[PDB]
Amino acid sequence: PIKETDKEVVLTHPADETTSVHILKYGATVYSWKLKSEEQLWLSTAAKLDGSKPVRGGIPLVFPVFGKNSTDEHLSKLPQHGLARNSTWEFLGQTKENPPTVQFGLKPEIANPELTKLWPMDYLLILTVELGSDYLKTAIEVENTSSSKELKFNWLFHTYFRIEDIEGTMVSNLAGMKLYDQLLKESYVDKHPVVTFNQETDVIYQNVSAERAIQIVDKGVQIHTLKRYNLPDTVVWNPWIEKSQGMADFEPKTGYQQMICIEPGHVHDFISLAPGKKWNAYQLLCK
Ligand code: NA
Repeated sequence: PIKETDKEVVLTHPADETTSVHILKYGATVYSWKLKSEEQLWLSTAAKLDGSKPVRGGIPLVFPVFGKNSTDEHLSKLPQHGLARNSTWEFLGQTKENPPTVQFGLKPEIANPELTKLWPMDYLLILTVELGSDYLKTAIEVENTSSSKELKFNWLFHTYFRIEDIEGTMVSNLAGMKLYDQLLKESYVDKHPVVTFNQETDVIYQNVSAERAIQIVDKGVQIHTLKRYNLPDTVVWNPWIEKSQGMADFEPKTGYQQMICIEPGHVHDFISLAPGKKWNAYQLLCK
């Protein structure tokens, strides 16, 4: 079933109503995904769901810039992570009853007014959210609706996975991959067989294909699996103690212990889309 309210859309799986996803129209932000009653995403207890600022948790959408840009004339004018996550998307309706599937849209005319003036590029976004019995798929299509100008952008899904304890968690299937370390400001190959956590980390793994599933493991159990299509980068982020303290809408301050962000995207460089042309990708979350 699908249920629309003024602020959100909620999908429940027809075989089991305790499997659900809640999507805020603001940012088209998934902020809860329950699998048979069990919450799969981390959301700050102080997250704003009222459209006052981006949602701290769930799956914020990152477009058209990942991070803060300094050198592009127009992208450098935008705040960190762009304008998709602070614009109210239009619910386009349901496309399927089983698996329950819905679409959301954004275009300059309905996007964040201040930010649209800073970056007045033509585009159309369509987000498709599909709720399976044992997975969540979030797919994106971007269309360059200009007839003359190329459209230059990054795309990233800022997925916050919920875990029990970051220090006892590991992430597998990234051994031997190249990364850019945003904290150290250097690139290197990750030579370790798994990723483990003891401090702030902010790394961008590269060359991750549709064939390379990433697993999050706790007490020997794969508690989360992430697959993707057409998103060659993966950001791995945890704020740790100090950064968490500084984030006003991040609570509890120990909350970094129950989250890990593993964020598929195209962020190592910009996609340049010719006029009239389309680009598409998705991420797929399961257990
Ligand atoms: Na606070």
